[PDB]
Amino acid sequence: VTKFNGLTVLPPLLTDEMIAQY
Amino acid sequence: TLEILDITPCSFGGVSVITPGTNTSNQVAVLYQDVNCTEV
Ligand SMILES: *[C@@H]1O[C@H](CO)[C@@H](O)[C@H](O)[C@H]1NC(C)=O
Repeated sequence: VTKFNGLTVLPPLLTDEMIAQY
Repeated sequence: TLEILDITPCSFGGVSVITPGTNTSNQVAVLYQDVNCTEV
Protein backbone atom coordinates (compact mmCIF):
# COMPACT_ATOMS: atom_id res chain seq x y z
CA VAL A 1 0.00 0.00 0.00
CA THR A 2 1.40 3.38 -1.03
CA LYS A 3 -2.35 19.22 1.15
CA PHE A 4 -0.91 22.16 3.09
CA ASN A 5 -3.65 24.79 2.63
CA GLY A 6 -5.01 24.27 6.12
CA LEU A 7 -5.50 20.52 5.64
CA THR A 8 -4.03 18.63 8.60
CA VAL A 9 -3.70 14.86 8.83
CA LEU A 10 -4.06 14.10 12.53
CA PRO A 11 -1.97 11.04 13.41
CA PRO A 12 -3.86 7.96 14.63
CA LEU A 13 -3.95 7.63 18.40
CA LEU A 14 -2.68 4.07 18.03
CA THR A 15 0.63 4.08 16.18
CA ASP A 16 1.33 1.51 13.49
CA GLU A 17 3.73 -0.26 15.86
CA MET A 18 1.06 -0.14 18.56
CA ILE A 19 -1.66 -1.40 16.21
CA ALA A 20 0.81 -4.17 15.38
CA GLN A 21 1.07 -4.77 19.13
CA TYR A 22 -2.70 -5.23 19.39
CA THR B 1 22.55 32.30 -7.96
CA LEU B 2 21.51 29.19 -9.89
CA GLU B 3 20.61 27.30 -6.72
CA ILE B 4 17.43 25.41 -5.81
CA LEU B 5 15.48 26.32 -2.67
CA ASP B 6 12.65 24.17 -1.34
CA ILE B 7 9.63 26.09 -0.05
CA THR B 8 7.45 24.53 2.63
CA PRO B 9 4.63 26.55 4.20
CA CYS B 10 4.70 28.17 7.62
CA SER B 11 3.95 25.68 10.38
CA PHE B 12 0.31 25.48 11.46
CA GLY B 13 -1.45 23.14 13.86
CA GLY B 14 -4.62 23.00 15.89
CA VAL B 15 -4.04 23.98 19.52
CA SER B 16 -5.60 21.34 21.77
CA VAL B 17 -6.03 22.06 25.48
CA ILE B 18 -5.55 18.99 27.68
CA THR B 19 -7.77 19.74 30.66
CA PRO B 20 -8.23 17.51 33.71
CA GLY B 21 -11.68 17.73 35.26
CA THR B 22 -12.45 21.30 36.33
CA ASN B 23 -13.69 20.15 39.73
CA THR B 24 -10.69 17.82 39.97
CA SER B 25 -8.03 20.33 38.93
CA ASN B 26 -7.35 23.72 37.36
CA GLN B 27 -3.96 23.12 35.69
CA VAL B 28 -3.74 23.16 31.90
CA ALA B 29 -1.70 21.32 29.27
CA VAL B 30 -1.61 22.82 25.77
CA LEU B 31 -0.86 20.72 22.68
CA TYR B 32 0.63 22.10 19.47
CA GLN B 33 -0.05 19.55 16.74
CA ASP B 34 2.65 18.46 14.24
CA VAL B 35 4.96 21.29 15.33
CA ASN B 36 8.16 20.97 17.33
CA CYS B 37 8.58 23.46 20.17
CA THR B 38 11.83 24.67 18.61
CA GLU B 39 9.59 26.58 16.19
CA VAL B 40 7.22 27.52 19.04
C1 LIG C 1 11.73 19.55 15.46
O1 LIG C 1 13.13 19.82 15.86
C2 LIG C 1 14.09 20.09 14.82
C3 LIG C 1 14.04 21.57 14.54
O2 LIG C 1 15.34 22.15 14.54
C4 LIG C 1 13.80 19.24 13.59
O3 LIG C 1 15.03 18.89 12.96
C5 LIG C 1 13.07 17.97 14.02
O4 LIG C 1 12.97 17.07 12.93
C6 LIG C 1 11.68 18.33 14.51
N1 LIG C 1 11.06 17.19 15.17
C7 LIG C 1 9.98 16.57 14.69
C8 LIG C 1 9.42 17.11 13.41
O5 LIG C 1 9.48 15.60 15.26
